[PDB]
Amino acid sequence: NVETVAVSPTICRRGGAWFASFGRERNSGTKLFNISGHVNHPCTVEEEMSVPLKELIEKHAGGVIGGWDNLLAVIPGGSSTPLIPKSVCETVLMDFDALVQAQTGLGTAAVIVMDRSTDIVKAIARLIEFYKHESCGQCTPCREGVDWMNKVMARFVKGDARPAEIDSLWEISKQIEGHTICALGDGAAWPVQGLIRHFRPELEERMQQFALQHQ
Amino acid sequence: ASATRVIQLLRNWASGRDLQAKLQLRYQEISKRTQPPPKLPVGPSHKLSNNYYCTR
Ligand SMILES: Cc1cc2nc3c(=O)[nH]c(=O)nc-3n(C[C@H](O)[C@H](O)[C@H](O)COP(=O)(O)O)c2cc1C
Ligand code: SF4
Repeated sequence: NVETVAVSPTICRRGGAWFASFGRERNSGTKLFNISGHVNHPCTVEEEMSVPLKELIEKHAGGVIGGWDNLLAVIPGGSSTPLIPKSVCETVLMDFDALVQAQTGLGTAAVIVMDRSTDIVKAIARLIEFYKHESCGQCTPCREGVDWMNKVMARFVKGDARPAEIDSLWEISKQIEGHTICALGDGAAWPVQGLIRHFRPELEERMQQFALQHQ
Repeated sequence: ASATRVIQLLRNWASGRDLQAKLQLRYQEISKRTQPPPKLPVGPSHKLSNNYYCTR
């Protein structure tokens, strides 16, 4: 990566131990963070590795729009990483291992925040549509299954499906994950998995509303 | 059966049992030849998940 080679000469010039001072063990160094979405001041900033997410948002980003209680979800490492809700991001650290403990992973340290005034299903569907557009399509799992997941999410957004399909979608993701050639299939399966795992009630409520209103 | 009462009495006495109760010719008591559409429920393995074929 650009950042790795860019920091290598400064590491050599100032020594390995100086870099190893920051962060935790096996998570040493400083990291560039992009904060985007629903914040007062979206920005890029270099910060110590294992900085808590909350103070990172409240210090450099200016805080979530409408206050911290307005926060709904955060994607800590770009579209590939699964989302996490407010409850776990209250007291989570920002590095590889502590985010893996939160079943997400650091990824590329790209924080995207969403407050309570947005359609999270719409956002995850947009991400799945992006992954559908950007897959090369040489291997059957990524190509076929990612188009299938894109269609299923598009159907979820308006609530046109039934709850028995949600688990099916989960199964579909597990068929894509680990069976493709590269990690794009994994990075398309993970957001669906996180959305389902953390907001199944939202999808179920949307399905009930659609079924009631269409009869 | 459109049989006169005297003939019914004669046949019942000859047989020894009441024939008119259970006749061997079928009448309007049978089911209609045109029926409503059925629905025919699906089997147990018509699930959408946790239905891998290697397990069944
Ligand atoms: C679909 C996909 C897109 C990727 N895009 C980038 C990218 O734009 N920049 C990058 O540094 N790594 C990207 N990666 C990860 C690369 O595998 C990674 O850069 C490579 O392993 C070397 O990264 P490193 O410097 O961390 O060792 C991407 C991976 C996948 C699966
Ligand atoms: S998983 Fe990778 S190699 Fe396979 S179709 Fe998707 S982008 Fe291409």
